Amino acid sequence: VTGSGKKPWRQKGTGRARSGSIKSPIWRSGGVTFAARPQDHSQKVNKKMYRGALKSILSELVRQDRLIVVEKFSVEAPKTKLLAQKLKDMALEDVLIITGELDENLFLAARNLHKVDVRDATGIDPVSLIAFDKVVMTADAVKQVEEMLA
Amino acid sequence: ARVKRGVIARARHKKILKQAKGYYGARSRVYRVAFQAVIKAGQYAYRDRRQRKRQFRQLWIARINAAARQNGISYSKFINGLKKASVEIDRKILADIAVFDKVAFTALVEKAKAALA
Amino acid sequence: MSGKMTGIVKWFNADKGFGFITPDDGS
Amino acid sequence: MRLNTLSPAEGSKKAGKRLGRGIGSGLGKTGGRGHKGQKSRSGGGVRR
Amino acid sequence: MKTFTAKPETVKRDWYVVDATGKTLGRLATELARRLRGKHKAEYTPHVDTGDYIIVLNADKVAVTGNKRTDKVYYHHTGHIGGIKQATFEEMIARRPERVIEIAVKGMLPKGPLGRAMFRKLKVYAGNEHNHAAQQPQVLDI
Amino acid sequence: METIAKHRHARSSAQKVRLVADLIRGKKVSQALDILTYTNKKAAVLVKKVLESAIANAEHNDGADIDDLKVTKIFVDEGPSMKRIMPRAKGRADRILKRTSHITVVVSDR
Amino acid sequence: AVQQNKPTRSKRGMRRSHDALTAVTSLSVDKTSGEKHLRHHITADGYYRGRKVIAK
Amino acid sequence: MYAVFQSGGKQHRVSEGQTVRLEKLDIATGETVEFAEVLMIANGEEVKIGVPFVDGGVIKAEVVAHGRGEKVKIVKFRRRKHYRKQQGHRQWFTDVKITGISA
RNA sequence: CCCGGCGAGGGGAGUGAAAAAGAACCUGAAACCGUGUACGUACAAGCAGUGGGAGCACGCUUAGGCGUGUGACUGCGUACC
RNA sequence: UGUAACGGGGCUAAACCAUGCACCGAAGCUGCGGCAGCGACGCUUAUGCGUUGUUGGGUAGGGGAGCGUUCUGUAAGCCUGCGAAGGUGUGCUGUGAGGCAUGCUGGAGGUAUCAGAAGUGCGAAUGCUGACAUAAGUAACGAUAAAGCGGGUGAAAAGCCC
Ligand SMILES: [Mg+2]
Ligand SMILES: [Mg+2]
Ligand SMILES: [Mg+2]
Ligand SMILES: [Mg+2]
Ligand SMILES: [Mg+2]
Ligand SMILES: [Mg+2]
Ligand SMILES: [Mg+2]
Ligand SMILES: [Mg+2]
Ligand SMILES: [Mg+2]
Ligand SMILES: [Mg+2]
Ligand SMILES: [Mg+2]
Ligand SMILES: [Mg+2]
Ligand SMILES: [Mg+2]
Ligand SMILES: [Mg+2]
Ligand SMILES: [Mg+2]
Ligand SMILES: [Mg+2]
Ligand SMILES: [Mg+2]
Ligand SMILES: [Mg+2]
Ligand SMILES: [Mg+2]
Ligand SMILES: [Mg+2]
Ligand SMILES: [Mg+2]
Ligand SMILES: [Mg+2]
Ligand SMILES: [Mg+2]
Ligand SMILES: [Mg+2]
Ligand SMILES: [Mg+2]
Ligand SMILES: [Mg+2]
Ligand SMILES: [Mg+2]
Ligand SMILES: [Mg+2]
Ligand SMILES: [Mg+2]
Ligand SMILES: [Mg+2]
Ligand SMILES: [Mg+2]
Ligand SMILES: [Mg+2]
Ligand SMILES: [Mg+2]
Ligand SMILES: [Mg+2]
Ligand SMILES: [Mg+2]
Ligand SMILES: [Mg+2]
Ligand SMILES: [Mg+2]
Ligand SMILES: [Mg+2]
Ligand SMILES: [Mg+2]
Ligand SMILES: [Mg+2]
Ligand SMILES: [Mg+2]
Ligand SMILES: [Mg+2]
Ligand SMILES: [Mg+2]
Repeated sequence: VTGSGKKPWRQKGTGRARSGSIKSPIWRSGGVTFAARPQDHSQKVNKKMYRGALKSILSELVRQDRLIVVEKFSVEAPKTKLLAQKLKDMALEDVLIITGELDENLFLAARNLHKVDVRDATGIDPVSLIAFDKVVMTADAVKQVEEMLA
Repeated sequence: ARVKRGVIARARHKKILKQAKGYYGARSRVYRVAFQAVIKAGQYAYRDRRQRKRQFRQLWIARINAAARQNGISYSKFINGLKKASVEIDRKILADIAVFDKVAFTALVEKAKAALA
Repeated sequence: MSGKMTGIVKWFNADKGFGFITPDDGS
Repeated sequence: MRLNTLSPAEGSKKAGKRLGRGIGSGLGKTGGRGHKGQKSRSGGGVRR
Repeated sequence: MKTFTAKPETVKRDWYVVDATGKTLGRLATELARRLRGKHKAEYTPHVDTGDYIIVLNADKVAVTGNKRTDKVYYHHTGHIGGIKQATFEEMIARRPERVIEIAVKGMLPKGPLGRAMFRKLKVYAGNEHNHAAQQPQVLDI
Repeated sequence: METIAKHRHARSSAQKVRLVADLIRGKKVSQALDILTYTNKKAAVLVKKVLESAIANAEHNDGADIDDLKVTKIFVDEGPSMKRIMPRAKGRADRILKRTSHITVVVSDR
Repeated sequence: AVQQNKPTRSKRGMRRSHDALTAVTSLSVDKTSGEKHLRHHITADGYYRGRKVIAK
Repeated sequence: MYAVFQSGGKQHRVSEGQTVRLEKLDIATGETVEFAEVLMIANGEEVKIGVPFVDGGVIKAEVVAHGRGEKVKIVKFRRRKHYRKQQGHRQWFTDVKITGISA
C-alpha cells in the first residue's frame, strides 16, 4: 500500500488503541491481509485418465444416441446459409461437427453460428462433447479418434 | 469474489430484533443488547416449561386442600383415602371438580373416609 | 481548511505528556 | 449426461476446516490452538 | 381445558368478627392470614385477593405463653443513625395494642402490593365493639 | 381542507422550537397569533411567519375562511447540523453542533 | 464528576417535564382603540387605559 | 353431564359435543375412537366414581384432525464457556370431537 | 400567483411516465429525534424478562371463539465477552 | 451503621427424644407422543427395510454432516415493466444455519439444478471510517476601561450612523 511506515500516534499515554502502521488491514484504505497473487489454476490430468474419460463419454453419447456418423459433410461455398440449410435438412440445431480434415469453407460458414462448433479430430474436448446436443463425426475422424484412443 | 455482507448481516440483525419486540429501551432497538436479551428469554422459557408443571400442581393441591378441609378432611388423609379406594383421578381434575362440582368432591371425600374407616 | 478539520484528532492530543498529580508516587 | 448432471464420487471432496467462524462450527475462537501458549501464537512453534 | 383462575370482579368476600380474648397470638394470627389469603377457599388464586374481611376485637386481652409478655421485644428503626427504638409487649399493649396483631399478620402475609391489600382488610379494635354493623358480619369462632 | 406550510432549515434548535410549538396545538389561529405575538422567544417569530404563510396559502390556494381555521398538526423535525470547530485550552478542539430545524404547520377546519 | 451510565430518554423527558411554557392567560383590550395589549402595558399605537399618551 | 378419561398418559374432563386436543393417536382423521377406561361420570347429582375405573362407561369420540402444535425454541447457553444451542420443536396433536358419552 | 425582508423557505400552478425524480436531486436501511392513536402508569423497590394471568381496545366470526396490541397482580430470576 | 447468633413472622411446641402411618417434594423414576446415534437380529437389503435393546450434560480438543453468500459453467436457457434486485411488513414451513409465498415501496435486472473456486458469515480486538446520541439546552460567550439618552436608516436597532 502506498504510504509511510510511521506510527500514527505514540504507543502509550493517549487513550486510543495501540497502532503501528496506517497500512494496517484493519484501517480504512489499509492493506489486504492475504492479498492474492497471479496463480496458476491448471491441474495435472494423467494421460490414461484423459483417455478413459473420452472413451467413457463417447460410449455414453452412443448409448444416449447423441452421436451421428456420416460419410461426408461438405459445403460447396463458404456460406452460413448453406450450412444452416444442411443442418436443417439434418434436423440439427446445437451441434459439434468433428471432421478429420481441414475444411475452410466449413470453418467460415460455421464461425458465426454459436449453436454450431467445428473441430479437427485432434482438437476434440470432453466439455464440448457434453456441451453440444449432437456430435457429427466423419468416418475418417472416427478412425482417427479410435487410433488416438487405441 | 469479495462477498459484501450487508444483506446478510442486516437480515440477521432483524431476525433478532423481531424477537425482541416489547422490551424496554435499547433491548428492543439495539442488536448488542437484544441478542443478549433474547438468549435470556430462551433460557427462561426452557426453565419455566419445567416450572409450569410445578406451579400448577402446587395450585391444584392448595385448592384440593381447601375444598377437602371445607368438607372436613385434610389433603393427606384424602389422597390416602383415594389410594386405598384405588381412585386414580389426577389432581387437575380434582381441583376442577372441587371448583365447579362441589357435590362430586364431597362424594369423593366420603369415598376416601369410607376407605379409611 | 478541511485538511485541518479532517485531521484534528491527530493533535487535540497535542502534548499529552503531563499529569502525575500523585506526589505520593505509591512507591 | 450434461454439465449439470455430473457429480463427484462419495468421500472424494472433503469440506475443509474454517477456523474462527462461530461456535457451531467447532473451530471457534481459538481454532484448535488452546490458550495463551507459544503454539497458539502466529508463527509459533519450535524447530525440529 | 385450562386451570381455573378467580377474577377480582366476580369474587365474593365476607365479613367475620373474631374475639381475641385469651387466644394465643401466633396461633390466631396464622388463621387470620390464612383467611385473608383465601387459602380456605377452593377458588384460591395466588395473584387474586380472595380472603375475607376480618374484625378483631379485644386485642388488648390477647395472650402469649411463657415470659414473652415481659420479654418479647419489638425493635424498630427510625431511619436516623441512632434511631433504633425498642418496646416490649406490655408496653405496646399499653400504648397502642392494635399493632401487635397488625405486626404478626403483616409478618405472616405475602410481601407486595397484594399482601398490603390483604392487610387492608384486617380491621383490629382494642375494645369489644365496632362501627361495621352495616356490613352484617358473622361471628367467626377460631 | 388542510393547508401545509414549512420553514425548512430553520436556523434554530428543534428543542427550542417545540416549546413554542406546543402552545398552539389545537388552537384557533387568532388565539395562536396572539400567543405568538406576546411570546418573547425567537421561535415565536419563526413559527408565526409560518402560520401566517399557512393561512395565506389556505386562503389563496385552497379557498378557506380564516375564522374557522384551526391548527390541527404542528411538529418540528431535526434538520441538518452544520458543524464548526471551537478551540479550547491546552490545544484541544471541540466540534460544536449548529442545529437546524424543519418547522411544519398543518392548518385546517376539521 | 461524570456519569457512569447513559441516562435514558425517559429521565430526559421527566427532567423536561417542568420546562413547558405558560401561555398568556388573557390579553386586555383597550377601551378606546379596541386593540389588544398586555394588561398594564401600553398598546402598540401608544394608548394606555384609553388615552393617547404619545403620538407615533 | 361430564366424564373423566385417560388418554395420552393424562386425563381429561369432557362433556358431549366438546373438542379435545389430545396427544397424537394412530387413528385416521375421520374415524371413531372409544375410550373405555373412564374414571368418573357425573349426570347432575348422578355421579359414579370409578374405584379403579367405571365399569359400564365408554366415551365415543370422532377424530376431527391431526396436526402439529406451535413452534417453540429451545435455547441452551452456558455463559463464558463458549457454548450455545438452538433447537425447535413442534408436538403432534389430535383434535377430537365427542360424539357421545355412553354411560 | 400567494405569504415573507424586492429574503430564506414554502404553498399552488406547470413540465415530466414519475417531483414520495426539484438540483441539500436513483433506491433511501439503521442508530437517533418527533406527531398521532390504543393500553398501561402517581402506596410503588432490584439485569427489567419469562411462565401464568384479570382487564381494556381492536379486528376476524355464522354468536361457536380465535387472533392482535397492552399488561394490573403473581411464582422464578444478580448482563455478555 | 440497625433488630441482626431460628431466613422472618411468631412458637412452651410450631423445641428435643423414641416409634409409627400419611403426604409434599427434582430436569431422578414411571406414563404418552416425537427426533437421532450405535449395536443386535432377521430382510433379500438397493446398501437401507421391519422389529429390537441401549444411548443422547459437556469446556479444551478430535471426528462426522450441513445452511447461506459472491463469482464461473450448465445459461444466446429460464424468470422479469402484467414489475427484477434491494428496502419494509405479514403469513406458512423446516431439528438448526434457514426456506417459500405475498402486500407496499422501488423501477431494471435476476437466476434453477448439479458441479467448481472463495477477499465466504462479526458484538467484543482501549479495533478503523462515517453518522447520531448522552451529559444538556448545563458550563461558557475571552481582562471589573462604563456606559446613558435623542434622532436617523431599516422588515427589525442595547451593538450601525449622526
Ligand atoms: Mg523510522
Ligand atoms: Mg482513500
Ligand atoms: Mg486498498
Ligand atoms: Mg502432456
Ligand atoms: Mg423499532
Ligand atoms: Mg485469548
Ligand atoms: Mg496457561
Ligand atoms: Mg497450549
Ligand atoms: Mg418470596
Ligand atoms: Mg495555542
Ligand atoms: Mg460503567
Ligand atoms: Mg429544565
Ligand atoms: Mg423561492
Ligand atoms: Mg434509473
Ligand atoms: Mg433519494
Ligand atoms: Mg428508520
Ligand atoms: Mg394505584
Ligand atoms: Mg426504582
Ligand atoms: Mg405467557
Ligand atoms: Mg447495637
Ligand atoms: Mg416434576
Ligand atoms: Mg430422564
Ligand atoms: Mg419414548
Ligand atoms: Mg442424559
Ligand atoms: Mg453431547
Ligand atoms: Mg471443542
Ligand atoms: Mg453465471
Ligand atoms: Mg410493485
Ligand atoms: Mg449481482
Ligand atoms: Mg427482499
Ligand atoms: Mg420487491
Ligand atoms: Mg472476511
Ligand atoms: Mg457491526
Ligand atoms: Mg465474540
Ligand atoms: Mg468496537
Ligand atoms: Mg443537550
Ligand atoms: Mg440560558
Ligand atoms: Mg448540573
Ligand atoms: Mg448552573
Ligand atoms: Mg453562566
Ligand atoms: Mg468580550
Ligand atoms: Mg439609540
Ligand atoms: Mg456595547
